Amino acid sequence: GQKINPHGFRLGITTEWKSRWYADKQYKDYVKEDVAIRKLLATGLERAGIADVEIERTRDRVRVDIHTARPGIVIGRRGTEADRIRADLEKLTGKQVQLNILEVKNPESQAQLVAQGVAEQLSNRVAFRRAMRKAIQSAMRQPNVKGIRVQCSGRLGGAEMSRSEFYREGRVPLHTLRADIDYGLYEAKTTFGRIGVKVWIYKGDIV
Amino acid sequence: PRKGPAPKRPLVNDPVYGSQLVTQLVNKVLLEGKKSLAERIVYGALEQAREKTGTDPVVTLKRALDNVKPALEVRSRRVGGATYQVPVEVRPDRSTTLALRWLVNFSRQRREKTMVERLANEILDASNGLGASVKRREDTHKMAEANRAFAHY
Amino acid sequence: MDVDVSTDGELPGAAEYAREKIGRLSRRAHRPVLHARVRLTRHGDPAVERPVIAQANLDVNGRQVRAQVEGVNAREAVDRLEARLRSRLERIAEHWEARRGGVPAEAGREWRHESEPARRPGYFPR
RNA sequence: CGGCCAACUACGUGCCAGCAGCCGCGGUAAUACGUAGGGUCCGAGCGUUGUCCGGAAUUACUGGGCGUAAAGAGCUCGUA
RNA sequence: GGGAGACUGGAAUUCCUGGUGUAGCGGUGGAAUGCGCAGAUAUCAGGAGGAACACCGGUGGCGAAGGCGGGUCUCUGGGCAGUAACUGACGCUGAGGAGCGAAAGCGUGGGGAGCGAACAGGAUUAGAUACCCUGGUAGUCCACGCCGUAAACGGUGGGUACUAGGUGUGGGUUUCCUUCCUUGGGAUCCGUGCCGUAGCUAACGCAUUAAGUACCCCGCCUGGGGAGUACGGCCGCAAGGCUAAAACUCAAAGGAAUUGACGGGGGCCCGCACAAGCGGCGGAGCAUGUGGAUUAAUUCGAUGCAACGCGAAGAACCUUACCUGGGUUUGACAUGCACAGGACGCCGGCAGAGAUGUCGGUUCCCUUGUGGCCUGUGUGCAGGUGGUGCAUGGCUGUCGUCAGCUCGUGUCGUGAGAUGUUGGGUUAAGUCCCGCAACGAGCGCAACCCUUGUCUCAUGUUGCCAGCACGUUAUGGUGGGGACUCGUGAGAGACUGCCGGGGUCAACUCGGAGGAAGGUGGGGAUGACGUCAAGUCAUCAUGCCCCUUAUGUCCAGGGCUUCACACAUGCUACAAUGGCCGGUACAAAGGGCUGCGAUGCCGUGAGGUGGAGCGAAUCCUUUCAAAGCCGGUCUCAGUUCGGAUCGGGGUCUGCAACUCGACCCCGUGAAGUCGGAGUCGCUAGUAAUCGCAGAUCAGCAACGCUGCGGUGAAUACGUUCCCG
Repeated sequence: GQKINPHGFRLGITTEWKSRWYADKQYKDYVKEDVAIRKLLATGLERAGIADVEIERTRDRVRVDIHTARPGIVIGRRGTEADRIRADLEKLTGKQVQLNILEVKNPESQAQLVAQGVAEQLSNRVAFRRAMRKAIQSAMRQPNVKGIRVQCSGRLGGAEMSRSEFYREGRVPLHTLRADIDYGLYEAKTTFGRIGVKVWIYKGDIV
Repeated sequence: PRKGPAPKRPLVNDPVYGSQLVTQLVNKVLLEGKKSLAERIVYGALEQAREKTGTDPVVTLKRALDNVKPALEVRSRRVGGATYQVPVEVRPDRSTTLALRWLVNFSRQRREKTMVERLANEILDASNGLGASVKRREDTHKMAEANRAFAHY
Repeated sequence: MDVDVSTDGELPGAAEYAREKIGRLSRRAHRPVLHARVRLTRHGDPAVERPVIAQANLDVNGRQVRAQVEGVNAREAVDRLEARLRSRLERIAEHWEARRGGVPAEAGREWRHESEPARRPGYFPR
């Protein structure tokens, strides 16, 4: 076990909790319903890159905000997708649940979306070097990105031996606290097993 | 001690006798951090010694220390792939430390039914030149002398 | 020499053979052996060419001696372990015959790490 | 029909049965074994074995070498 | 110092003789054989004998090579320079052949001091046919002959001509500085070294003394073993030498160089690594884990550091994955395709160990198309703590919080690769400085974060109470008060900032001042590229394989707690620095709703009844401790120590304490007298010792783990040795 999770390193400094609420007696069931919501939303939506899911709770009314790169996919033009999600979130006993569907400004600067894309490309047929290089170039082309590292491990290329490969461009200071490192991880489903993809992205400091 | 010598602890003078040596003595007889018990033991022993002799206890304690303080000690030295017992001169602080440790231990296996009594008898016989700690100093000096052939390295 | 063998699973006769082979090394040790343990383990995967792995540990008067080998069966692993342990014990000897060649000795010769430094006068030779 | 060397997938088997000119392939997911689809090269032929030359500058005339890789006689005198 | 012969000198070793002279000498890492006390070793004088020739004496001379230095004499070989007088190509190489040829060895005859194969003892060792010690025969020496081999090597056949230089040194001729003393310097011939061009080479290297450029002649090689061996032959007194195969077998054997790893190689550094100390483990009893054995089963995983109070932050049932037995199969649990329905569902009765089975009571809402529920029939399917951590992801340990790991461009090399990253200094640090065919960069280091130590502003409740009032003992208890703590927000404060001295005037370093704190203040969090196919298919996920009337699933009971042993981590002791009894003082942190639970009362005590107040800076955990202090008693004993084991009697939780809980009371009173070889932790608020709390949790096997405070040492000379 080498490196701790970058989000968990700067949780009280740079990054923010993805669930904002307060509970004293009902902490346990709040956590249970939160993880249920998370797994439901991860399962239901896979076409559009679901970058992040936020939950805010206040008595009866519950606020679930999710960030996607393709809002149109997740919303029914007549509300069909919206109706379906609202309905099965009522089924989740969330009482009154209202949803704020949002959009990421620059998909290529978001580590989770980058890992999602690289994993998808890896799954079907693409050689892993091509995927990592394309992702690195796309993210480096973005104005605010200062350093990106992509690493994927497993039976790469359908081989019998597992391998770890990583390419880096610029600065990725994992030991520096004030540097905000966006961390994203996603497992690629191949016919030969499971390939794990991680992405680190450095975008300056926050003070 | 690889990068150089370490600083010493400046332990303070005793309040009710005003000497450094008694504080060193209490810290030698100390066990498990029970400082009050050690101080009670040493004060009782000193007062017993004063009663038996009739004079100040600190002077007799110094006399006992000088009677038991060593000057030449033997250490195992490895020169040219061989080990010998080499007699070495002892710095003053190490001599006082050795004397105090010997006094405390040899008083610990006396037979006087109490630590205070054992300590008082040991210090008295050391002042008079009959204690077992005095005998220990005799043996260590004899050992240093018997190996004087190896003092040249 | 008393040896305890802690195998696992299926290895019939491995324990007796290993105990008898290891116990013969007691005389080879130049110092009394305080403890001796042997562990036999077989790899589950049939793809492994040498599935059996044997390890040993001897306390040679406080000096730890250990070896580990692989084999295709109990006998071969135990024999390779015995060879390896014998080599380690030979390298561990540390009695006089073992260190007579390393003694700096060599009066004014063969500068070694522990060779006696030359005594030097205060004044230059000239 | 792994590479040399044109031409690859599936099923069966599992250090077996077997293959193989060399390197080497068989350890329940084999483009190297067996069989089927497909393919390639030849074609009234196609392969195997035996033998000779070539590749081999590997007996070097063309056209090699001898300090450490094999290779300067232990050193001289002197006959053809 | 080229060779042969003859004669001869001195030092030293050995022995013999004679003085003086005593009790050891000799030998080694350490000793013992051995010598000596019958006079040794030591010292002095004399004598005999053999062998080798210190200083000169070297990378210096001579010889074809082997090789050759005490001195003198005799005989003798070659080389070099100059003059060039003489002959006039008379040269070179040389198969076979002949001669010479270290040391060892062989023969015959001498000699034999020292050394010394073999051989004897001594020692070391597990064993020593060895290394080391004491003796010691051939041999070593001479004469005359055999042998004919060597890492006989420059691992380089002989002859000749040509191809940059620089600098030592040996022999000889000569011009000019000129003292002409002087290696003055030059030129030239002949040797002998070093460095270096061009060129050559796979590279290392060679390089006018070629391994370069060429010509003449000779010897030899044709993959590695078998094998320089067999057979035959020749030579030899013999040992043996020379010439010299094949069968068979392998897919290599080799040379140079590169990067690592390693060394009982060197250098420089670090770390509780050692040393200096303190306390332990190993001996006893018990708790816990593991091995082994046992059993129906003792579920599985973890095996040096880095497994073994580990997964387990809680095995009576459950957990539970194992065993015995009893049931069940679209299943204990999902979702879809169909047929039939209004019931599913509960509630009581019985049977059963229970699962389960059976009986009696209750019965859908849409809305006409059917939806929610189940029934069975099904059918897809579920379901595996089944296998493979050597197919995987994720997560983790470890080297190691060590300072290291790399890249772009350039340059060098045929290439692997190298440089940067090395050198001097410096640091905790690839930290920095100065240099430098390198110039930069990245991950690491450091900093940014938390906590702790000082102060300022803000701040007063449930927290303080200094100054005022009411208090009744019972106290901030109460009205009030910001003053002092404290709580939690903002900030300042340590930056070598300053001074003095070392320092390349550079890094850095020493000391001082100021300050709460001085030199990354203390402690955390943070773990580079990688390694060990390290761990984990049993948190989870997952490729492939396997089971599917079962390896799935339900239930009761049992097991995971078995015990002749072995290992590991701990606790309690073996006592007076203590046991026991009475009084008495000081903490922090944390927890609490179907939880903490007070006063009171009832029990001797676990405890019972009861419920105040508390989602808590408020109430409860008592107002909070124990070691501590004071007083009494015990008087060195297997004890007033020690508490194991066992008998009896209880309490609580729980459906249920038999296997198999904790606690209380009475009695019982084991080993144990400070623990072998060996081994562990720790550098200061640390070790040692004392108590308190939390998680898991109905209860607890908790002496375990994670925290909190109380009291509080010794020692560090220093890197030779052990480890990394």
